[PDB]
Amino acid sequence: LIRSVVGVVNQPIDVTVTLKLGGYEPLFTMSAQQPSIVPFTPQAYEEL
Amino acid sequence: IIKCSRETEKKYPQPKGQKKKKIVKYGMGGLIILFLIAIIWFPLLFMSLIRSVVGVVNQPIDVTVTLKLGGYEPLFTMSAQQPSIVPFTPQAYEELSQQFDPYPLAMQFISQYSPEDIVTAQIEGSSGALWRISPPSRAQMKQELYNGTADITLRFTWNFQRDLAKGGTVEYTNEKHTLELAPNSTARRQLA
Amino acid sequence: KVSPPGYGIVGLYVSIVLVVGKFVRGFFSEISHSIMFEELPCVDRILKLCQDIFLVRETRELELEEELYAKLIFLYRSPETMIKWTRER
Amino acid sequence: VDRILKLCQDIFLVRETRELELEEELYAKLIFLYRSPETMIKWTRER
Amino acid sequence: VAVFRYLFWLVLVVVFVAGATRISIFGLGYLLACFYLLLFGTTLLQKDTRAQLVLWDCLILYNVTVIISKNMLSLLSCVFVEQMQSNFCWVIQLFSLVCTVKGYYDPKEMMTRDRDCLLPVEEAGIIWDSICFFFLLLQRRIFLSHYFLHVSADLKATALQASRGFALYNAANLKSINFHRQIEEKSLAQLKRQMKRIRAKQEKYRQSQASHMMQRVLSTMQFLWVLGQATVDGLTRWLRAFTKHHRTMSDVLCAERYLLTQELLRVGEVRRGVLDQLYVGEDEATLSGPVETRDGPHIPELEEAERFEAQQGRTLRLLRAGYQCVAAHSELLCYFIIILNHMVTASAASLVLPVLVFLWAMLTIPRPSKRFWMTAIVFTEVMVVTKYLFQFGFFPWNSYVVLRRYENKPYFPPRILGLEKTDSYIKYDLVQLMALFFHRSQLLCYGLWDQSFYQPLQRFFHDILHTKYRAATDVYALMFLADIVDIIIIIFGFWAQVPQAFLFMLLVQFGTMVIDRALYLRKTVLGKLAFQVVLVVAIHIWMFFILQNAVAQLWYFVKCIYFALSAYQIRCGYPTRILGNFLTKKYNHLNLFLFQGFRLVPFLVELRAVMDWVWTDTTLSLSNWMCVEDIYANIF
Repeated sequence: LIRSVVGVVNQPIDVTVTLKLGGYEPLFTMSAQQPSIVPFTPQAYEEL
Repeated sequence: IIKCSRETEKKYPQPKGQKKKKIVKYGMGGLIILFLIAIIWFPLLFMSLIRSVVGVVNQPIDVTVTLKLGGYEPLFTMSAQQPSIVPFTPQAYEELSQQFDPYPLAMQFISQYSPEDIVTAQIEGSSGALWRISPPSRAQMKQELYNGTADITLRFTWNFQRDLAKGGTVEYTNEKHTLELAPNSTARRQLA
Repeated sequence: KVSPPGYGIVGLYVSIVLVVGKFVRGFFSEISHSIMFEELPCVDRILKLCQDIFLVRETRELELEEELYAKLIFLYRSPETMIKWTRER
Repeated sequence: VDRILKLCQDIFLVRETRELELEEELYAKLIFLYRSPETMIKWTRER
Repeated sequence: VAVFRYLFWLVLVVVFVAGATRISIFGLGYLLACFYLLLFGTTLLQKDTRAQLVLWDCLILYNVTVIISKNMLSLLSCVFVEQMQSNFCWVIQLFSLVCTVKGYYDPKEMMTRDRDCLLPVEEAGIIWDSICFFFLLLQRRIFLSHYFLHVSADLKATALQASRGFALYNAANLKSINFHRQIEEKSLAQLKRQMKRIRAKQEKYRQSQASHMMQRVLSTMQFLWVLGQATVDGLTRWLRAFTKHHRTMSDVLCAERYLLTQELLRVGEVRRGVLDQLYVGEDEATLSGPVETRDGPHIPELEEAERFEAQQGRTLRLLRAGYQCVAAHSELLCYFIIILNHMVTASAASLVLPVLVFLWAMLTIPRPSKRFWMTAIVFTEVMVVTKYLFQFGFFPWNSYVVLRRYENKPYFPPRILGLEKTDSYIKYDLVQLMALFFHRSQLLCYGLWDQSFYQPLQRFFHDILHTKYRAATDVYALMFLADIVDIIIIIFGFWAQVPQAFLFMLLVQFGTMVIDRALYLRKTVLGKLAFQVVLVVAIHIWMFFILQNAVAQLWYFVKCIYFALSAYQIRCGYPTRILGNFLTKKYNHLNLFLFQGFRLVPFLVELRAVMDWVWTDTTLSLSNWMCVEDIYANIF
């Protein structure tokens, strides 16, 4: 009854980015999503 | 304890003979029986702690709709809301039970729902939203249609705001519904 | 619809009904063992002996405490002397 | 243990026939049989 | 003899099937002809060929007119949609106006139109009409045979033997009641002896007070053939001992039927002279069955008949023993199907019979009367006819769109009363009719069909219930087994707004068990009458009017077994010696393990000891009662 389904990955769906100059509007809402959200190759682990 | 029992037997002697007990049998024996059946009976409590407030309907608040042409901006954010979100009449159940005759699974799995479970969302097709542009987004949509042969993916996404005051934890439920656009297809040519 | 909150908990019902079942069977099934110490007639002499031990515990004449306590232990080591010492008369 | 089944079945049929003085006197025989293990040795020989 | 004696009632079954499975006015005529012949068959077979053949020709002429009128109404196969939506009192579903021939309007493909629609699944129906026509003409060949001239001559001797069959019932019942009389007198003599033994001992105490293939071919021969065949032969032996009480008197009446046919061969009777040499020249075999035969006043063919049916071989001799068990114990079989179709059909009109079973078929002390079996037969015939009606889509509660509305809903009052338009609308009512008429045929074969208005019936009803000297049995062990199996089924019913109803079942089950030990220990027949009456009424209300589910049906089957046993202890009285525990009798090995397994259940020994203290009438306290029964449990 302890530590059964531990291991499912939190691969995200969307990533947004803003830039607010002070108390005014953001310059960007870049919701970077799939397929532009790309996981790693093992060569990317080699790169790191 | 023994001495006090013997002295009450002395002070109040029952007749030394064939004395059937009158009602103390029902006084303490029936007490023991009812108490012991109650010990068998607490699965009343064990089943009253299960399935109590099951039945509150997930009638949604908002329904949004997008259409993203590839990695660029959506063409729509049509947050269809109340009062354009309309629940059913029982005649709408009659309409579904009449329009889905030649499938048995359709009749069964619509009849599983209550007279409040199934709600419309009359989505306006006329957005009041300026489609935002940029000459990179302008030109590269034109390039992906005219020159680009790579498959452009068109999504169709949803939202559902549900009452957290009506119980439940999951507010939003969404799915992406992607169709791809082939090169030299009719769809890309008409969009170009 | 909303369900805001079996098989692993009805077994704990059977657990607690067995525990209370043998708990009530404590009160039964083994009191023939206790007949020889509770179903006895006139108990005047043993209250005399126990109250003797209590006042001897007051007056600090503790040799009398040990000798009267040897009388208690031997009265509870021999049920035929329990029959002698607890007649009715 | 034949004699004590004789005594217990005596108590049961006396409970039927409502001659309850015999019930009390046979029950005094049971209590005294369970108050004196040397009479338990007498009353439960083999023979 | 299978054909020429038993394949006549099979014809009436086929007449009932042709009425049932294809529904029309002419099918209703098949039903009424089946009901009339099931009533009057025992006198139809005893007629002569100048009258029984006239009635039979009326039946054949009816079937031919059914076929030809269906041709006359196959006229309306062409002109069909003209008469359809115009209300001619909706004449299509009267006669089931539908065709079968391919080169026409193509039925069950224009079923897609639904507003005032037809019924395709009941076709022209000439299949079962032709099958009945085969059986009718085959019986005409049978009634025109010499084989039926032997069979009807055999039946008339049973019509004479009705009186002596009732005499043999009187002989066995007087012998059984006097047998229980000897048992009760010897038992009370034993209690007188033992009470004097106790008193003599304690008056002495008053005076003392005053002072190779074969290694496994052996297995696949012995454990294949011989051990299984020994168990099958043991089941035949068990059923032979189960119905010897009927087999012996049937064999005695068989021998006398042989001699009565040899007396009926030229005359009617002669002073019952065939009864003079029958029981006298064979009296040892006529001693176990007959008792008072000689007080009021050898056959070789039956000898070789028995000698050549004793070598039938297994799985036909077993079938013969099974059919003798069915023919003997047929009151319980009629009760079994009266319960069984009510277990399936949960209606309010199928409640009418088992309430009357548990309160008036089981509570008449010798036997159920003429009046109950005629009531059961007439009510099943009424129920067949009224369920045959309302299979028509005439009235708007029978229509199909509102049927889709009220699908699987126990609030629709025809579904509550039992008027469902399902294809298997007769669930077990066909089996119930053949069971009721077969039991009527057995009781007709023997001698069995003999503020101010409620009082001379019911006061005499309880006068039957409280003055006969009948028997002495104790069925409380079996009643309590059925109550435990009820608890097991209800706890299995929690393995499923429905589980809040099994809880109230548990409270009422515990309440009924408590009142059962009360009435059992106090021997109150009057209280047990009122308790069974209130249980039959309240359970049959609370289950069917308020709450299908298989575990609820199975709980009902065990509970109605329990009603049968409680009514069987309404009759046959209470013995005058309850005698404590039922496992403390035999002192066996398995008896020991059942006793310890009884004490392993948590809350039975407590309740047994407490309730036996409360409802008996002793001088002991509660702790003294516990001391005695703990001593007795350890010593057993």
